[PDB]
Amino acid sequence: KVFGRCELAAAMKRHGLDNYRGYSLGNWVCAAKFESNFNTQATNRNTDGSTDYGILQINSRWWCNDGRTPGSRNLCNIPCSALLSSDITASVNCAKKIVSDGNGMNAWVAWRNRCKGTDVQAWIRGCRL
Ligand SMILES: [Cl-]
Ligand SMILES: [Cl-]
Ligand SMILES: [Cl-]
Ligand SMILES: [Cl-]
Ligand SMILES: [Cl-]
Ligand code: NA
Repeated sequence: KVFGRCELAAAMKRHGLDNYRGYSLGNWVCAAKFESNFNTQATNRNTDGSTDYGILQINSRWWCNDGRTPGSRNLCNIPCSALLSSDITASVNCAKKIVSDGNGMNAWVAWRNRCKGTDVQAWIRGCRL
């Protein structure tokens, strides 16, 4: 499913991402934009052989099991396929664990490079929330 901007903002808020670990809703929507273009079904292979899955491009090296990432962990205790659902619950739950890991949203390279320090509020402007 390809979410609308305000539609995703709303779903993220319902699942408790707004101001989660101090990251306003705009930061999350911005990350999703650059990670997946709001496409739940986005996948991308990393150089190291791991793969990134879903609207927030969660990496199989640490966070989910895909059965083909040597030496990896599954710290969210889920099959990576669950992260491709049109239901974002799994993705949000896993993101909460990631962003709590020590480095905050810097875990997402695209957030660091593209969202951090910018006018992230623009991402939720005009949304009924
Ligand atoms: Cl957009
Ligand atoms: Cl915001
Ligand atoms: Cl594996
Ligand atoms: Cl599994
Ligand atoms: Cl980047
Ligand atoms: Na894994």
